[PDB]
Parts: sequence; C-alpha cells; structure tokens
Amino acid sequence: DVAARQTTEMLKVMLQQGEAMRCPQCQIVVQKKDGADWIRCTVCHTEICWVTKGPRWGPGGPGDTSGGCRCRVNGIPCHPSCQNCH
Amino acid sequence: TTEMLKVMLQQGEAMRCPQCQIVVQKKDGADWIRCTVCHTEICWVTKGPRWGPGGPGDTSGGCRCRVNGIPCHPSCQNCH
Amino acid sequence: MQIFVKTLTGKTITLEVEPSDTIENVKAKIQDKEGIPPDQQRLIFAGKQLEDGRTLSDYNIQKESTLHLVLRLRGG
Ligand SMILES: [Cl-]
Ligand SMILES: [Zn+2]
Ligand SMILES: [Zn+2]
Ligand SMILES: [Zn+2]
Ligand SMILES: [Zn+2]
Ligand SMILES: [Zn+2]
Ligand SMILES: [Zn+2]
Repeated sequence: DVAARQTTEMLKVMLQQGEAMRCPQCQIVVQKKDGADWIRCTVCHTEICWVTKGPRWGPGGPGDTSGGCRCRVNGIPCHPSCQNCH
Repeated sequence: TTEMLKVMLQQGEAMRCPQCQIVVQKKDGADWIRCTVCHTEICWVTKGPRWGPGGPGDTSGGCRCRVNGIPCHPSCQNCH
Repeated sequence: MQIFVKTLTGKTITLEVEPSDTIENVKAKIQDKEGIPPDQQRLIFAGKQLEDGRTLSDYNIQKESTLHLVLRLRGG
C-alpha cells in the first residue's frame, strides 16, 4: 500500500508543476510532450488548453466560446504566454 | 466456409452475438451491427451489446457511448 | 495472475499478465482492451515511471497490484 501513496504523491507533484492535468471531460490524467499550447484527449477527443490547464471550448465543441478559455474573443489572448492554443 | 469462419472468430474478425450467441461477421467500416437473427444492436468496436436489456436507449447495460460526453472507445466513430 | 490499471478518475481495468511480462507487453494488452496506442501510454507503479524493457518482476509488481495509466500526448 506504500505503493499507492508514492503514486498519489508523484501525481500530486506532476499536477503542481504543470506537467500533468486531468482531462476536463473524462478525467484521465494527461501530459503534453512538445508542440503548441493545446492537446486533444485520446479517450474523449476534447480539446484542452494547456497554457490555462482547462478546456479550450464549451460544450458545443470547437467554435463554442460559451465556455473554455475563450482565447482571442474580443482580441484578448487566454494567457499572456499563449502562442497557439488552437 | 465453416473452416474460415472458425479462423475469423479465432482472429477477432467475427464475434458471437451478445444476445443470441450466433456467429456475427464484421461489417468493415461500421462500429455497429444489427444481428440478422435476433435483431439486437451490437457495438462492434467494443465487441459487446450496444444497450442493456431494455433495448435502444437503455444505458443500464451496453457500451454507454456518449454518456457524459465520453465515447465508448477511442476509435469509435459512430456505434449508433 | 491479475493486475489493475487506473484510468479515468475512479475507473480501473483488469489485465491478465504473468510475472515475466515486459512493460511493452502490458501496454500492448492495454491497447487491445482500451484502444490507446502504446506510444501514448506512460505506466506508473509505486511512484515510478515504468521502462518498456523491464518486467513486472523487476518492479516487484505482484497479483492485485495497481498501476496508474497516464496519457502522454503531443502538443498540436
Ligand atoms: Cl473540444
Ligand atoms: Zn478526455
Ligand atoms: Zn487557451
Ligand atoms: Zn490561448
Ligand atoms: Zn443475435
Ligand atoms: Zn459502442
Ligand atoms: Zn461508440
């Protein structure tokens, strides 16, 4: 059972350092390897804004700015370090 | 032939119907098949019943595709 | 024997393995069962990322042990 706690602690550290997050739709743990400021979840196909660690879009999917990070709505990037979160 | 059917089942190109247990061959391209004998709906991409015993719509069993926005399998395009 | 792999929050899959199976073998069983390419899989046990060439034995992974699956995905 010491195993379980070592893994819980490792994940906690990954989350805190920004190396991992939970997919906001299906809740699997995801990491980003290289590339731009976004990823697509393999399990559920949700687009994830990595630079804000949250969904790129609202529940209508790509194009739906009723939720998500709303990058560039009214011309305002979602985060000052964003280069391309799709 | 029956000998080739034995191999398809062996290799996963066929499955047994989850309701009636008869051999069902793959429909290439499709993630869903309707059994020709008992007419039940099969999720081919997860190789199981599409629905619970209540029939279409009953997510008390089956693959539960799209419940809470989660597809039944990462490769699923449409299992009805 | 059997081992468990945590996937979505609260969800676990069960796998049929041998003490001698390699990590690459396990990731192949995950792909067969869940559809996740092995190059996207990172497996963790007891706080360590598992290396593809070692075996359940090397990592002291026994029956009813639980691994955690993490998806490693390329940025767009
Ligand atoms: Cl999306
Ligand atoms: Zn997801
Ligand atoms: Zn964004
Ligand atoms: Zn952005
Ligand atoms: Zn049938
Ligand atoms: Zn399905
Ligand atoms: Zn489906």
